[PDB]
Amino acid sequence: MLIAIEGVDGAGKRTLVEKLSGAFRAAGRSVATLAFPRYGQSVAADIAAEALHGEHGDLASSVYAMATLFALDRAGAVHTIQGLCRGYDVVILDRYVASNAAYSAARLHENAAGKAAAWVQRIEFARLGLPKPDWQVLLAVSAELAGERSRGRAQRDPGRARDNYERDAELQQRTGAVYAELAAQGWGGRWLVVGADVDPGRLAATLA
Amino acid sequence: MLIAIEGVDGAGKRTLVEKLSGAFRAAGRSVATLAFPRYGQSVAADIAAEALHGEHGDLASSVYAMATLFALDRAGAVHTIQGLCRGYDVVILDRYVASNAAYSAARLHENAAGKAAAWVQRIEFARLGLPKPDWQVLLAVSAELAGERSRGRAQRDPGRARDNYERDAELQQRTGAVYAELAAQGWGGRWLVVGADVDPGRLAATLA
Ligand SMILES: Cc1cn([C@H]2C[C@H](O)[C@@H](COP(=O)(O)OP(=O)(O)O)O2)c(=O)[nH]c1=O
Ligand SMILES: Cc1cn([C@H]2C[C@H](O)[C@@H](COP(=O)(O)OP(=O)(O)O)O2)c(=O)[nH]c1=O
Ligand SMILES: [Mg+2]
Ligand SMILES: [Mg+2]
Repeated sequence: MLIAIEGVDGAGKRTLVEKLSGAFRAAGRSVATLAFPRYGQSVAADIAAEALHGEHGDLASSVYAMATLFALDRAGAVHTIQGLCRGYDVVILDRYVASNAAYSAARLHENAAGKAAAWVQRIEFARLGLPKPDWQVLLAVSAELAGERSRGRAQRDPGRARDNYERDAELQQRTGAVYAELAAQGWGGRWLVVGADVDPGRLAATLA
Repeated sequence: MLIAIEGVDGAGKRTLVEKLSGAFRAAGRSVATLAFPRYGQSVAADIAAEALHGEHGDLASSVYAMATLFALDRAGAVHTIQGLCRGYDVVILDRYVASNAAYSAARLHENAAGKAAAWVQRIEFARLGLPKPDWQVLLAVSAELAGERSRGRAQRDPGRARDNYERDAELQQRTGAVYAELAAQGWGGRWLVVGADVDPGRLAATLA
């Protein structure tokens, strides 16, 4: 079973992945996890992050260039994802294809039924062959709270300074809205919308 | 021995690669060839070409995004290039790293001592580990003649319509100028500047 955890920056995805993995293991299922971007394992991922931190000229100014880099990162992980799914009962991803649809649409002020989301579908699922997730869990959080979390992280960790997207409050808001739309239409597969107070035990029961 | 053939669009590079390979083989040396972009073998290469033909939103509008895609294409060919060099006496490339420096600098109206060329050096040779060529041969041709060749190709081949770069006469001119500068400074290694009337036999003798 392939599960992807989605949400804006500072929504609490990493923590949910930890809690969910614990819940699945408590139920006797083997679990494997993978997070995108795969910094260090993909040149595309590293360049993307660096661009969001002010490097690489005009790269970050292009919505499709950034989306392409994240897609190329996932493209290189197809084998890994396929291998993990045939080796573990559950594979949980911290961000997946929907992140690209949500952020790209939001940067262009488009909705989930727009051009960017459709492009992501065509490129990542059809062309690159990335498997569609059995479940996509949207960790919906107030834009204000998520932004506060991102800022707090930068304050206590010199290695966690915010990037161009995280510093854009309006972008984060629009991204949360597109995510809600993607979930409602079942973009890429079935979705579940949860809050910061979701019970890991029952969530795992719903997914497993 | 690693040799890269460089020059603007329609300079006659493909033909020179053929003639040069023939000359080397006539001298008893084994020869292998590779052309960049590696269309069909790299998702990055294909997306780059498609972007230059009007697809993928705002991707082509970013100079660094395009350069990154071509660099990612070559990155995936490192093993191949290394394998070919230890298996053949001569390895000839139709375009290599210098193409990225020349076109990127030209799109930004920079010279060979500019920011873009230095970025290409840092990213492709140092970071990605691409081997520096023993020789880089610049097939210098009049901007007018090269442009005429590109146009003629599109006229007789429906599968060879010109792209965004080829349609930009001024860009092609500036690119030729940056190439001349790169050769004069020995950017990335030793260069040889030849014309359309260069003798394949003697050129091979100089290189081999
Ligand atoms: C994985 C992914 C991330 N992004 C965005 C969301 C984030 O702002 C940013 C990087 O992802 P994120 O997981 O936030 O990484 P970091 O720890 O570096 O903050 O890029 C996309 O636009 N598309 C994608 O496919
Ligand atoms: C290989 C390469 C090409 N280019 C440019 C030169 C050409 O205009 C274009 C594509 O290369 P080209 O060899 O002309 O391919 P095609 O047969 O599709 O015309 O992109 C770069 O800017 N950087 C690179 O590294
Ligand atoms: Mg982030
Ligand atoms: Mg061309």
